[PDB]
Amino acid sequence: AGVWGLKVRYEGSFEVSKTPEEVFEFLTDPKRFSRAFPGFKSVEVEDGSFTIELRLSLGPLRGDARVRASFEDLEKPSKATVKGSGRGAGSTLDFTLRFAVEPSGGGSRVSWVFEGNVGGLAASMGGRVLDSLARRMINDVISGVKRELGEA
Amino acid sequence: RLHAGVWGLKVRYEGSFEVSKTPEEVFEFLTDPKRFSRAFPGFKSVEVEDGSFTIELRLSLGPLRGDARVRASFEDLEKPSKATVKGSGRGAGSTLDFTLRFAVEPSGGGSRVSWVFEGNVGGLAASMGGRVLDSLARRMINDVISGVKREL
Repeated sequence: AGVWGLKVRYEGSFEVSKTPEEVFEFLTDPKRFSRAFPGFKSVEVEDGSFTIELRLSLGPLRGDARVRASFEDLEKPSKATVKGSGRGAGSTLDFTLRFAVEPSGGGSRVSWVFEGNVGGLAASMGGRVLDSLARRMINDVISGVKRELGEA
Repeated sequence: RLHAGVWGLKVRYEGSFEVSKTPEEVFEFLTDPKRFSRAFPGFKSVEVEDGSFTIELRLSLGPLRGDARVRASFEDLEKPSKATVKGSGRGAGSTLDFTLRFAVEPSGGGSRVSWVFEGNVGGLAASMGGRVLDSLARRMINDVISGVKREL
């Protein structure tokens, strides 16, 4: 026998003009933050847990995908953790996302760490390709966050 | 983009091979780094102290070609049959963190060696498609097993 899967970690931070309270509220409201995702299709929210359906264009990795997740840590207006899984037509993701919001000149800095395990179709693609695709998703989400908050 | 990420490939291989020697003879060989390191193609050096060891290799695998170092320790031991080796390795562009477990059992008078190798691969080895790394990994495994047979 011989088998494999991928482990991934990303970390970063970005700044927005909004107050930490306004930013934390947005980043803990799935109905609002789901619209930051490229290819957003729908969201369901209850009891701190949510599922987002997306159309992926990312792509060798394409088509409908579903992310199901729950808040764990949730300390207003400064820190949150989300744990969940993602599925497309042939791939799996299990992940943890931790973020912090701090005052930054009356604006906010959002700092974040994503860790995940990827299985299925995608586990073959190798890190150079997957990094390209992951960076597209991250940039699109962060741009979406800035857009939905009314930055610029 | 103030974000960065890294990908690692988690791999598991399992196998068995037979050898024309007694379990005690095979087990002694497989627990003496001065003996078993010679099984590695590209072997340059091994230094032992006690139950812990550092091997330096010239790899020619590869895309994966160059100087490599592994530092490992025997972590579990059952003096005719079983052992565990845990360690880590690096070249100029890739990393490895691994556990190898083996059992030396009797068979046909002689012995059979059954083993499981689990690795987290980083860097260049992880950036390539998982399918390319798999072919290289099994090539190395085959060359090492051949080297074991030769040395014995």
